[PDB]
Amino acid sequence: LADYRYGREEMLALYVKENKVPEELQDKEFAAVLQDEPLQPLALEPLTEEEQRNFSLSVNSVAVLRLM
Amino acid sequence: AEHPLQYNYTFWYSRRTPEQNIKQIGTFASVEQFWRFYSHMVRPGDLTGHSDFHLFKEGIKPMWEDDANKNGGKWIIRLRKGLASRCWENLILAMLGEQFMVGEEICGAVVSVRFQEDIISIWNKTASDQATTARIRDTLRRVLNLPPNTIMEYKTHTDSIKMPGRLGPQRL
Repeated sequence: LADYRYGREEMLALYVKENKVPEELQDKEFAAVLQDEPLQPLALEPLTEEEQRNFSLSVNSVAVLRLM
Repeated sequence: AEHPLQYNYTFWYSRRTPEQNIKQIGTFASVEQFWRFYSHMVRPGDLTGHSDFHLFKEGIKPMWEDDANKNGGKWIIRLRKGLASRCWENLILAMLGEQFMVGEEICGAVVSVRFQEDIISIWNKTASDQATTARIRDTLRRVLNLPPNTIMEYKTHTDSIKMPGRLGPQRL
């Protein structure tokens, strides 16, 4: 095992809302990437009933399914 | 005090021609430094056009030419639209949390936003290490809760190079 390990839950419990934006992201090249207001991890927001259908039956794209 | 990561990781971004930028964003060494970046990054599902996020260990460049990748490969899952963002999150949380159990064989992960699909991949150092590639495969299934009969593909980077006799289809 590795010296530093973190399960999924522990990783999440260590999230803290922080409105500070790292300077690196204020770079002009990453305008399309910049998210000013901090977003919490998606793990905490519940799945939509549509999001549930896909994740439980088939997640593959049409494109890959056509190569079988 | 912050919780260190086994390795330092570096975020990279690229926007293909609709011209791989692959410019690096920043590097982080703890779980807190990670959330500071990721919380202020647009979800891949919201990116327009042909964009990529790369999350690689510090020192590994998101390219097969890198010394850690030239003999490596990547597991690949091609997803329908609307799932990359959560899978991408689960994938990197496992990687940063050292949940894969293959030593130093992991190199990084990629999420690629495309037209009618998204592709997420996880790269490793030596493709002939079947013990490692098989273990990464099963870990991918569990961390992403893949339903049964999901399609995945392992590609060796060297086999992705175009060269005479292997140029793929081309116009005339």
